[PDB]
Amino acid sequence: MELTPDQQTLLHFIMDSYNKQRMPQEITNKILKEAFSAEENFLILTEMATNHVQVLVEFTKKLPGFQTLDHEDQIALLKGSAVEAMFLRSAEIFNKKLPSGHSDLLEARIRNSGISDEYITPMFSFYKSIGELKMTQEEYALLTAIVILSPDRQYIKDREAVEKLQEPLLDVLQKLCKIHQPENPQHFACLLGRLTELRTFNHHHAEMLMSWRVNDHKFTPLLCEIWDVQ
Amino acid sequence: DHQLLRYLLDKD
Ligand SMILES: O=C(O)c1ccc(NC(=O)[C@H](C2CCCCC2)n2c(-c3ccc(Cl)cc3)nc3cc(F)c(F)cc32)cc1
Repeated sequence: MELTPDQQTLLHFIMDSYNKQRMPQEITNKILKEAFSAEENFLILTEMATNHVQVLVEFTKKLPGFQTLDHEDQIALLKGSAVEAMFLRSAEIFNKKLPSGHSDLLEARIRNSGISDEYITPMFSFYKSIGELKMTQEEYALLTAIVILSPDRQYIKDREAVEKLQEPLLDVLQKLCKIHQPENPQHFACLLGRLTELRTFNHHHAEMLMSWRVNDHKFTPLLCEIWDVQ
Repeated sequence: DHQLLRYLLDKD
């Protein structure tokens, strides 16, 4: 079925919040312009990830009912979703259509960033899989909201209340999949499958930053709170 | 206890 006016209103509100993030062109112009050392790229990563969380908290707070949740549940949701959201967002940026060759140069750049090789393969494998899905901005925004509002987060004291919140976003996303990709009824399930793929990156996040080819791994205090580091 | 996270959550 088609979106109801209320889902259309919800979707638009969600996009407004979502568009408040740093333009992908900005980020890819920085990477593509000049090549940097592993220490320089580590700095860019920490800054990018610092700004990503600040924006994410703003997006999260604007989600319907989020503020009605138990204070401690809200914290466990943010901690539980920050890394996955950053990876889903990195995947969105990676898949933005660039002029010929830039795609290849961005990948090669990132590949040299300083991250250990153990993580490059599962990272690009995910990005190129997400890319294959051909998601609209709306799908990235809703899937992001779905990720944040996961009842299954460790430490959630009332899963039921989080489920009530994620429920209308799941419905909207499903309708978009049937609207935008009706030549693939599996589309919605593939999106949900990729979420399971995202949680595995979250499991090794601290190791992938700790193993970055640099001497000292300095993180902003905000990053020390979100990332289980230092 | 994550002051900055709690500060970002509560503020506004
Ligand atoms: O919405 C935001 O504001 C925002 C969200 C996400 C990022 N991410 C980044 O800057 C890092 C950089 C960081 C600098 C070094 C190169 C990769 N990044 C990662 C990555 C790799 C590993 C780890 Cl642990 C985390 C991330 N994969 C990328 C794929 C990309 F196509 C890309 F363009 C940047 C990418 C930026 C901004």
